[PDB]
Parts: sequence; structure tokens; C-alpha cells
Amino acid sequence: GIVLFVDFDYFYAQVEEVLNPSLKGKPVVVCVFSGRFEDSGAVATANYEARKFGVKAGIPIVEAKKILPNAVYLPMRKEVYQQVSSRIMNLLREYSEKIEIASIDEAYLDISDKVRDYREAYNLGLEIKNKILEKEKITVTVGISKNKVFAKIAADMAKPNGIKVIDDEEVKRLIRELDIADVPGIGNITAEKLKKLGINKLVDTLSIEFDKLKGMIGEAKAKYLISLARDEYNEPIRTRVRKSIGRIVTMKRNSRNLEEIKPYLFRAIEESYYKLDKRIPKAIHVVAVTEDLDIVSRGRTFPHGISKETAYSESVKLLQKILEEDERKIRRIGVRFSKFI
DNA sequence: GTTGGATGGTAGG
DNA sequence: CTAACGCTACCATCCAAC
Ligand SMILES: Nc1nc2c(ncn2[C@H]2C[C@H](O)[C@@H](COP(=O)(O)OP(=O)(O)OP(=O)(O)O)O2)c(=O)[nH]1
Ligand SMILES: [Ca+2]
Ligand SMILES: [Ca+2]
Ligand SMILES: [Ca+2]
Repeated sequence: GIVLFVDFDYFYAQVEEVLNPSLKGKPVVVCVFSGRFEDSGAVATANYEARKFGVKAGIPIVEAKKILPNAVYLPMRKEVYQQVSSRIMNLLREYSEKIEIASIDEAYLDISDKVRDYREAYNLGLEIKNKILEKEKITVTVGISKNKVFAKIAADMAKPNGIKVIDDEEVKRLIRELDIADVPGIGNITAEKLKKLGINKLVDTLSIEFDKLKGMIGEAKAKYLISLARDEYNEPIRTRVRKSIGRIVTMKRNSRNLEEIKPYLFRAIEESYYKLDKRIPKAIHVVAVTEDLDIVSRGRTFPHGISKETAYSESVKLLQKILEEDERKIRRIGVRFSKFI
């Protein structure tokens, strides 16, 4: 069984680099402008030139302009990026019809049926890597191993524009010495509530009885982490089904004025239904982001699917339900649809 | 004594 | 306006309703 994994390199930035190659070789930042004030919003990504100086997805745009004033700052055009993602995901279908899209910029292939061993799997990476670069001028990073998780770790090890094979043998080696915070699924919170025990390697979980870990990071995470170390984890490439669609926007000013919020919430509803096209949801949730950036929400699941008009009415009640029970002023407002028929 | 809905925690692109 | 986007998926915890 062989999984080959692909993740494009600083995607949104790279795409923009492709459309304006003069940018190439100098710092580039792609931003999500909120509209609150000039430069309000966060970074969605930045090229490696920009990263040297501290500019990465997630930081406030002011921190970045502060820290890297003379760089290109471009507005995010997700839609344009999605075409390029789509056209690349089509190529990956050439090499394998068993493909799992994981994000806008990555995907796993099952190539157990195309190649015979890691050596040929490696050669395939080179072809896959070269087709994309010929038909889209986009470099990408390939990881190759015995399953999703390790194929993803190998990719992370080789970024950017790399290619790494993790063999039955080197898997032994990492399960033993790979830091625990570098395992997919393990973030700050956990990998700090892990050093709590003395677990530092994927291997150190085998050294603490189930019981203790179970009630420290939860049933699903424990079962998962242990089967990795014990080396029995095996999830198949499965086609993912979008399970929810949403929209959330930031308001010019914080409000508790229902009449002032409503327009924003209605904006969020129109663009979700467009975004739904055809799919019928039975569930709605209004999501509010508050002054202090706590995220609060109220939902409702219906017996039968929710029409656009039903959603206008329902969301409003839910907003009120939120206004009734949170004292804080609202800063961002949004909506999410789910439980699709 | 499941389950499954409501709200939130955590991770990640 | 005076910093912290916008998405999504999976899981944990609670409590009613069966
Ligand atoms: N709005 C927004 N978009 C993000 C965020 N993180 C990632 N993205 C988008 C923009 C990225 O180009 C794209 C791919 O993200 P990746 O996690 O794979 O990193 P990226 O490709 O940008 O650089 P690379 O993988 O790290 O070396 O997803 C984020 O926090 N916010
Ligand atoms: Ca990625
Ligand atoms: Ca990437
Ligand atoms: Ca981590």
C-alpha cells in the first residue's frame, strides 16, 4: 500500500507570482482585508522571501506592514486560486482516479495500483511534479509513504519544492524520534498538555497506559496517536464530501443593534445559498464573533430542508437568541448550513 | 442507557 | 476606525427525549 501526497507551495502567493513574475524574488504577502479600517484584516499567506522576516498566514496585516513595509501586499482572490487548484486536481486524476482532496492546495493519491515500490513511487513524484510545472508553472511538494499521515509528514519535511519518501524502515526511525508536536492533528494546546506527562515522541505514548492519556486528550486522539506509534494506522483515500457551507463577515463597527447587524447577516445568507447551489440543508447556525473575539453560536435542525426564506426568518430569531444571552457587543456575524439531504 | 441536537474546543488550510 | 480573516472538519460534553 502506497500513498503519495501533494501540497502546493505557498499557493495563493505562488499563483500571484505566476500572474505577475516581476514579483518573483521579492517579498509577497496575500491579505484578507476585512473592511473595518485601512489595513484591518489578516495574512492568508506569504512567499518564502516574506517569511524570512516573520510574515506568515494568520498575523494581523498591520503587524506585517509594520515589520515588512516595502513588500507587495495583494488582496486575496480565492476564486482565481480555485481555478488553478481545480485544474491541478484534474491532472492528479490522470495518475490516479483514487484521489482525496483535502484542502484547496493539497490531496492524497493512492498509487498502490500504479507503482510497485518506493523507487517507482519516487519516480512518479518526479513526473507528477513535472506535469504540474509544465501545465501550470506551479511548483509543489510531494510526500510518499505507507499511509496518509506519514505521506503528509514527509511532505512537511521537504517543503518547499521537495520530495520525500518515508520507507517502512524510516517509519520505525520516526515513530521513535519524531517530535510529537510535528504529528498532524497535534497543535499547541495538546503538545503542551503532552509535555505535561513527559511524552515528547510519538513513541512515548506507548510508555503511558491508555487510562491516563484517554482522559487527557480524549478517546479519538488517543486511539489515533497510539496506532501511529504502534504502527497500525491505516485510513484509506476516500473522496471527501463537503459537510457544511458558510459565510462570515466583519462589521464596520461593533453593534448590538439588531437592525444594524441584520444587513450583514443577510449578506452572509445570500452568499451561502449561492454557494450551496442545489444542496438542501436541514440545519442552520448563526455564528457571532464578539468584541473580545470569543466565538458564540446558536443553531436549529429542521425535519425537512430549509428554504432561503425560512433561513432569513430563522437566522434572525437565532441572532436574537444570541443577543438575549451574550452581554458583549458583536464584531463579526456569519451563518453556516449543514446536514445536507 | 443509546442517540443525536446544541454549543463549544481544537486543528488546520 | 485604531489588531486578531475566514473557512471547515472532527470530537468532547451536556442534557432531553425515547
Ligand atoms: N485566509 C486564510 N487562508 C489561509 C490560511 N492558511 C492557509 N490559507 C490558504 C492560503 C495558502 O496559500 C493556502 C495553502 O496553505 P498551506 O497551509 O498549505 O501553506 P502554503 O501553501 O500557503 O505555504 P506552504 O504549504 O506552507 O509552504 O491556503 C489562513 O490562516 N487564512
Ligand atoms: Ca497544504
Ligand atoms: Ca501548501
Ligand atoms: Ca503541531
